[PDB]
Amino acid sequence: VNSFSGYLKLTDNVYIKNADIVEEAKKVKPTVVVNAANVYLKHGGGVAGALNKATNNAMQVESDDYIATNGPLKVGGSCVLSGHNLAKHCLHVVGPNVNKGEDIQLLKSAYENFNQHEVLLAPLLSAGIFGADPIHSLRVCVDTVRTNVYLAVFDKNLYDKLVSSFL
Ligand SMILES: Cc1c[nH]c2ncnc(NC[C@]3(O)CC[C@H](O)CC3)c12
Ligand SMILES: [Cl-]
Repeated sequence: VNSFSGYLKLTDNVYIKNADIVEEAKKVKPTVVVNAANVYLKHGGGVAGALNKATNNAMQVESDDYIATNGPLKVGGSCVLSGHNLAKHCLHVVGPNVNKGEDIQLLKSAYENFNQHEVLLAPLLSAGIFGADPIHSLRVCVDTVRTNVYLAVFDKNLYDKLVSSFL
């Protein structure tokens, strides 16, 4: 039993809710919140910009030190950093950004990072400003993640389309 509330159960392990991931994290304080990161951990917009804003830019400060030490992530890769005031940890995961020409096949590799964590709060990878089809992202999530994932979908209209089209 966990404290996630109001989710629709899609499969044995995948759950979904119309919610602002920032407000969800603040309420649940999950062990792991997933950020829709880029390889430079520049948290400018989309989910990343919103999460970072909620940390008063502390996520960005920590991220800049991480990059200065380690260099950029790989597309499809991840790193674990602090969750600041939102969660114990933040798993920064880089899905392919279609608006940069990146290979959508890397979306499965991106979701594989979730399997290193027993429970996660997460957005759909590569959705929104990363330009992928969210119906496709949800399908890859369900077919790749085996751990317990609670998906927050900000757009109510999109949430209804994902549910009604889910196979
Ligand atoms: C940007 C943002 C702020 N807070 C959030 N909380 C959860 N997801 C988010 N973004 C991606 C998406 O969920 C996928 C599909 C739709 O195009 C739009 C919403 C955000
Ligand atoms: Cl977005």
